[PDB]
Amino acid sequence: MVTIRLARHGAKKRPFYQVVVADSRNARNGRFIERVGFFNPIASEKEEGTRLDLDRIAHWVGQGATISDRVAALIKEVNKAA
Amino acid sequence: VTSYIGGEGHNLQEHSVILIRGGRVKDLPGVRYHTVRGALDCSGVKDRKQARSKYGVKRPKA
Amino acid sequence: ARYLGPKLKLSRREGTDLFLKSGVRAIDTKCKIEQAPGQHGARKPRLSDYGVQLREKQKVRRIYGVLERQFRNYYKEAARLKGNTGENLLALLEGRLDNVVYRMGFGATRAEARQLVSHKAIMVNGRVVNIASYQVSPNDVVSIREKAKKQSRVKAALELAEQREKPTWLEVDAGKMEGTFKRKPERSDLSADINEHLIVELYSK
Amino acid sequence: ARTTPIARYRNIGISAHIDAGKTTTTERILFYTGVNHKIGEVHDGAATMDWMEQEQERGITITSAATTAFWSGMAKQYEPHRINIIDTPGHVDFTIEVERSMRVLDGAVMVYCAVGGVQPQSETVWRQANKYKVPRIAFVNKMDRMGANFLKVVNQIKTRLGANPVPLQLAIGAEEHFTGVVDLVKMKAINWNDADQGVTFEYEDIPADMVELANEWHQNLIESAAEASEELMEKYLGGEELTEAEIKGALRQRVLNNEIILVTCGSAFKNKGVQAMLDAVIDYLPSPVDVPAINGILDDGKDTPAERHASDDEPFSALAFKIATDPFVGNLTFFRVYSGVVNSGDTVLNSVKAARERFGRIVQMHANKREEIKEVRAGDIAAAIGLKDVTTGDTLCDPDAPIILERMEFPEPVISIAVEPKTKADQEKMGLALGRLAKEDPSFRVWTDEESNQTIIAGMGELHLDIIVDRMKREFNVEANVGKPQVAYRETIRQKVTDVEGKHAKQSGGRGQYGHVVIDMYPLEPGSNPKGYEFINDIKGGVIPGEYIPAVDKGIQEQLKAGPLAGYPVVDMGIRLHFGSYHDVDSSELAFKLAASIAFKEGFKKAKLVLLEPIMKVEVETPEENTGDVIGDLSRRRGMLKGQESEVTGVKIHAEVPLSEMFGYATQLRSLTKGRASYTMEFLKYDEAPSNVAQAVIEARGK
Amino acid sequence: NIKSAKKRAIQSEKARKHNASRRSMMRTFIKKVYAAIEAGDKAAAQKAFNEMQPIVDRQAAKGLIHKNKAARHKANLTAQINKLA
RNA sequence: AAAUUGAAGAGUUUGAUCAUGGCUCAGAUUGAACGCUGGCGGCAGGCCUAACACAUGCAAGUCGAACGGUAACAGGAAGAAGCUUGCUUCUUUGCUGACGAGUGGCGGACGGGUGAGUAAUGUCUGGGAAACUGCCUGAUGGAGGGGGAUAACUACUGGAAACGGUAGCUAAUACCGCAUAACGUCGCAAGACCAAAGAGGGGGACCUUCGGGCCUCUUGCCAUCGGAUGUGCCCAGAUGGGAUUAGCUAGUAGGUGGGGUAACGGCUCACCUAGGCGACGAUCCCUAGCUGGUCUGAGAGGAUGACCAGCCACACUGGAACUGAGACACGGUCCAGACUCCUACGGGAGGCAGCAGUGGGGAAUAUUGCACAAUGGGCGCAAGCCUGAUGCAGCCAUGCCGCGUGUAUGAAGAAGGCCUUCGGGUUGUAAAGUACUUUCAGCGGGGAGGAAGGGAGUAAAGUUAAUACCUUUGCUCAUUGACGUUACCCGCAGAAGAAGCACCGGCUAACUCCGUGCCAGCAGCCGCGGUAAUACGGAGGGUGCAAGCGUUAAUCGGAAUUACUGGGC
Ligand SMILES: Nc1nc2c(ncn2[C@@H]2O[C@H](COP(=O)(O)OP(=O)(O)O)[C@@H](O)[C@H]2O)c(=O)[nH]1
Ligand SMILES: [Mg+2]
Ligand SMILES: [Mg+2]
Ligand SMILES: [Mg+2]
Ligand SMILES: [Mg+2]
Ligand SMILES: [Mg+2]
Ligand SMILES: [Mg+2]
Ligand SMILES: [Mg+2]
Ligand SMILES: [Mg+2]
Ligand SMILES: [Mg+2]
Ligand SMILES: [Mg+2]
Ligand SMILES: [Mg+2]
Ligand SMILES: [Mg+2]
Ligand SMILES: [Mg+2]
Ligand SMILES: [Mg+2]
Ligand SMILES: [Mg+2]
Ligand SMILES: [Mg+2]
Ligand SMILES: [Mg+2]
Ligand SMILES: [Mg+2]
Ligand SMILES: [Mg+2]
Ligand SMILES: [Mg+2]
Ligand SMILES: [Mg+2]
Ligand SMILES: [Mg+2]
Ligand SMILES: [Mg+2]
Ligand SMILES: [Mg+2]
Ligand SMILES: [Mg+2]
Ligand SMILES: [Mg+2]
Ligand SMILES: [Mg+2]
Ligand SMILES: [Mg+2]
Repeated sequence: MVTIRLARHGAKKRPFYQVVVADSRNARNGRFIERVGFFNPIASEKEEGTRLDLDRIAHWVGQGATISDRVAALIKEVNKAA
Repeated sequence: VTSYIGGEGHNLQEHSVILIRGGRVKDLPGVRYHTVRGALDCSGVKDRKQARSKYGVKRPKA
Repeated sequence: ARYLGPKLKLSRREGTDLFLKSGVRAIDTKCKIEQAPGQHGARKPRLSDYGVQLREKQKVRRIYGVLERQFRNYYKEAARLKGNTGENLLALLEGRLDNVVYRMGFGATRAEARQLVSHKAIMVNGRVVNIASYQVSPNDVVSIREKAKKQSRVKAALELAEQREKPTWLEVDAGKMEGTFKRKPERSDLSADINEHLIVELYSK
Repeated sequence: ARTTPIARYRNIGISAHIDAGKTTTTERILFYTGVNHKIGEVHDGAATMDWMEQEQERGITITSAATTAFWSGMAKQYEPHRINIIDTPGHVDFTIEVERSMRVLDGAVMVYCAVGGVQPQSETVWRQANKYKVPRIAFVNKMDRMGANFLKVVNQIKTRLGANPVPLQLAIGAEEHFTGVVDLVKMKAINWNDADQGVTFEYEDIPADMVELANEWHQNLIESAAEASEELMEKYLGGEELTEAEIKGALRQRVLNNEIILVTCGSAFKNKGVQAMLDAVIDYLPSPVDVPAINGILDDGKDTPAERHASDDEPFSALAFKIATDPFVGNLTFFRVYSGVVNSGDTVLNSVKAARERFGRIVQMHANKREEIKEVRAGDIAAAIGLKDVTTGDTLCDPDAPIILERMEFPEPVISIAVEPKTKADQEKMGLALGRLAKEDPSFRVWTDEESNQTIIAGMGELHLDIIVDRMKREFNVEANVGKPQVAYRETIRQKVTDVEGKHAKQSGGRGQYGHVVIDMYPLEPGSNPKGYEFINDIKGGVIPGEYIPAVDKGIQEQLKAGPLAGYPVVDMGIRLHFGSYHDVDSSELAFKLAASIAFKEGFKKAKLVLLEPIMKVEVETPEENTGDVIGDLSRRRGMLKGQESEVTGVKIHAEVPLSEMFGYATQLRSLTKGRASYTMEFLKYDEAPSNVAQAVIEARGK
Repeated sequence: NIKSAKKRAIQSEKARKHNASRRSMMRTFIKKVYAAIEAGDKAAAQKAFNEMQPIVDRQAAKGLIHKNKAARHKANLTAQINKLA
């Protein structure tokens, strides 16, 4: 269960997540295998809100990595199909 | 250890508890510490109006 | 975080005029500018290197209405930024919102400019900003807000902002009560009596 | 949600003289309600109410202990009513505990020894219950003791306390042959079983040994009930015997409105009469809902600021009556919720200090045992943890609830001692302990008197104070030694007037300044001024410079302020600078202060004035049988008397006594008046007193 | 205990009983093989080896021992039998 | 593109000088404390000492889609309560939703805490071979058939409780042998040998003992090979002080064979060899978690390892093993030790170095808080439950940052204070007065964003045989925020609710008077005070900083004063 999940860095009342492929046992902010993109839920301007490293995420999914619900939704939004 | 009692007039008896800070008197050879006034029932200097934060003296109404 | 006190004491302790009063009357008519505030102001003790450096730094601080913590931060930013540290420090001090407000008008003194800024009566680049130290960037439009124009202090300060050198980096629209900040002021665009190197060496001391 | 209906709640206290049987009756109540699997006995320390170590060791209750029991009846007659009982201490040295509880309780079982009957502390708790206007029943315990006389004790209740007691359960057999009780409504004789611990009993048919006395007192009970309402009176006079239900209802109305006290009998230690007393409680005493709604104030009063029904529909209101120490959370507040509902973790307002408090935990009490409960309803006693500044009598409620209730008065402590730790590395710890103890107990104060470094401990009695001292030693351990409070004297001149001088050789040719003063001191009269210092300006010969001609009295203030004789102050002195010398350039006030000090010293030396001890006025109320004894004690003490008065219920003596003396006067007064006399103090103007300690204290330090 | 790890305590007790029984059964069969090896009778040693082989294989499959442990037993005992000549 | 632009000195030995050499000071930093004072907001930090002892409440559960089943609730059915043949609910039926306890699966070895131990059994850097790895994922297969239990439960019964005893059975995705299994284990080969578990949704046929079989779909099961992840192991270097510690080691160093490990190995054993380590510091003693980093410095360096992240070690102390993929397991077992608690006296229970909190110690470090709404974790097909992880709230000026406490005008240069040469100077445009503004705080009204998802319906294709069930994707529908009376915005008012601390002899910026007179006292260093003290104390005035300031403690710098850069005899 090598999950791809959101790390919740940032500040108080101003979250900002790192999309990290991390072994599921480790803590949210703790050990991870690599970081593949980021996400900013409060980015509400011309600036980019999220970025994902799609080919690396696909590589890890092929390797068997699990995807979190939010990572899946954000990948859906990144792809123009949604 | 031996410690100085700065200021004019104190109330330190033979068993009063007090607070000790660093320092020295430099003409009492052997006193290398100072008694913090206005801390641990060492009352602040009486009728003091300048350097009043040292000597543990509170702000008068004035 | 503001010096609430007499201002002409500061002006005559620094000697020259710090522009801490309006142009309603003369500084020499408002105070005995020649001597110092104290009862021992007649005497003129010999100054030292540290004395002149401190006096220059305090002159700049009192000119711009800034305290030592923020001024040290400004010096750190200037030393970080490439170029002359003194010129960078002076440009950073001219970038302050109250500073540009005063230099454009809208206030007869920088404390008046600070009230105008803090009272949400100033709008910078469309956004309402009420921070006196808000650093204005090149090509920024600093404008008065509605429901604050035409009042006595504003109109008096705009009119009084004449009879003085026009800054060559603002291009203010006095009638409509906004100005621009096209680019940072250069060394030649300022008093030129203030030795910035004295402040630089004081803070490198 | 509500485990028991509002009507089936009985908040009662057990109040009486010392060792009347309160704790034993509580233990038998717990046994017969099943919460306690062993009866135990107090003198062996097995009583559950006597949970503190002092109570276990000494056989006495020192704290008001609240617990709860479920009672159906002797014959399981009713659905289980929940009785919230509080066992109160009958010691006169713990009166705040009984007053504290009795404020919040709805009823009182007053226990009376069959032998002694009405006793001094029975009368004390009677007065407390009367001022709180609470319904009472009576339990004549100790019926197994030789000399027991139930009828005589009832007559003592009638004559002494001022009641009109109504017999309800007469006694079968002699003292040691205490078989059981005949009820004056059922006409049944309950005889308890001796093989087991009185759990079982049998109803018998009132044998011939007593059928006339029982019949007469049953007729008296019937007519007493009939004297409650005209609907009862008319049928009684028409001549049909009242039905038992209507008799009980009328007697209940009389109990609520305090026309009568229903007196039963029993023997708790021999396991008899307790279940009958419990049924008397259920049948005759009120519930939280069977009284008119409580009242308070709101915003300087109104037509009716508060009328809070005993129901859950209304905003929460309560009263935090007891505050108790906890070594592990620092506090535990026993409160009765008068109206509404509260839950664990909810926030409320203390209407007195006007601050928010969060109920960290709410628990139900069984002696020292605490059981967590999610919520508390109206008419229920519980304990809160998480309160941190609430005191006794504080109202805790939702917003817009009554502010001040009747609980704003406490007795005044009488005994005073000076407590000092054995180890003087213990001052702060002992002071903290005493401060928290004072916070729990309003009638106990601790204060550091500022004339000395001692710390004075004031309590309701010697038993109260040594209980406080040894409990301080045990819990939050700090040792302590008791002593005597020090004495603050004052001086006065014995009509001496002179033109005394003061002159110090400060000039010496080169010092550049000096001065000289010439003053007069006079005593005005013993206590005609609120300002002990006096001044009348007469500086004429060489009038000093004008900037402080009138200000040469604030500087002389300090000589009178402390220590002309033995470090003590003075009253009635008046200073008069008549003459002096100076130079009219710089009259240094600091340099003139040395002249003032020397003038004061020479003046005292020439005066040879003497000391006034602190003599206060003591006003004592005592019965009119120990008047001679108490005034003889006051006369053996070097004290004077003032005024003769004869109260209807006693005699009031007034006297003047020193402060060094009358140390522990309350215990001596109680000894010589059977603990049935009170005294108050008000610190009248001083008087001369020959004491060899006045010169001792100053000559201990040589010259 | 506080939580319901007492259930796992009971389960571990039962599994200890079961595993101890099966493991001791394994070990006594292996002891039979080794005793036959010490005796030198290759016929009885080979028979004991053939009887314990299903035992160790099945217990390794069930998880009481590991495949490496079972293979180690088989290889060592086969080597002993081969040198028994 | 830019990743850096960086190095200051002064006081003090002397009558004076120069060198040398210490001491002290000017800077930055704090997990700081103390004194005085204190308005708000944002973001961080918050027992450095007693790994000292711990009350109380929570910190790990979930699955009924594995099973027997029915303790509580609900729904139906079968009726001589209610009853105007019932709307007003007495009882029965696991029958259905659901579900306490029980067996069973997974989790509980994660997450959280502490640094006591550990000076090389560790950590960092760089490699290596003899390994295993639940869950996740890819490939290929199998998934006949049978057995005996036993929990729960029933009966009796012990016990205060904790918890059990004696029989009777009843289930399984519990356990057990057989059938079968090979690119799998053993063997050179021949050959020998090893597994399983079933469950749920819907369904036109067709067969039923209204149990379903049977056809599908989705899950789970078992064998092997992989991948990824994680873990184990080995090697080289580096990683403190002491020689006022020069010898240490006998499973000790190596070899052969047996055993053991998941794996190589003295890991263990039986023998044989007499070795191995050490002046490049073994052994012994003291100390200590290590690191990325943090502070300082121009660098080299020095000091340090709070927060955050990685690894290690520990869990009341010592030892041991069980289960499991993984432990020798904070919230598991057993034993031994001390402590604590309940006991009905016969027995029984516990380990805050999890979140709070209490006592103690200390100069000193917080709430016995709200939610699982975000993100993660466990379980489950999901819904959903749990989560003291986590997100927030509270307290503390503990730190960094921002803002405010008014702005302009105002000469009777008012009064009062202080000084004075008695003219005046100064407090000082300061105040008062006049006009103006209302940030922030205080009230009243609007108001995002953190919210993605999930549920129900329907359309599409996919599936199948079945436009059914089940996935995947559109379309809508009412919805989910503790923080929260949120951020943010608008209105009322009146300068109102908001300035103190240190210093003023030289170093060091800011000087006069008075009272005391080597006394009282000050002092970072030099030093001041014995009759005109800018060095003490008060006043006035000024200087520096400012919701802070100062005092004390600690690191570095200055100190080229441990000099490798960069010193001397
Ligand atoms: N003989 C007898 N002794 C009694 C009775 N009630 C209480 N006692 C005993 O008298 C002593 C005091 O009674 P206790 O219950 O402690 O009463 P309290 O001190 O007033 O609360 C104890 O030793 C009791 O056991 C009674 O009815 N008869
Ligand atoms: Mg600030
Ligand atoms: Mg008693
Ligand atoms: Mg007694
Ligand atoms: Mg081998
Ligand atoms: Mg502990
Ligand atoms: Mg919880
Ligand atoms: Mg269940
Ligand atoms: Mg069976
Ligand atoms: Mg199985
Ligand atoms: Mg060594
Ligand atoms: Mg250590
Ligand atoms: Mg250097
Ligand atoms: Mg820590
Ligand atoms: Mg094991
Ligand atoms: Mg564990
Ligand atoms: Mg624990
Ligand atoms: Mg302490
Ligand atoms: Mg979740
Ligand atoms: Mg004047
Ligand atoms: Mg506001
Ligand atoms: Mg939304
Ligand atoms: Mg929203
Ligand atoms: Mg100077
Ligand atoms: Mg000083
Ligand atoms: Mg210093
Ligand atoms: Mg003088
Ligand atoms: Mg160096
Ligand atoms: Mg040298």
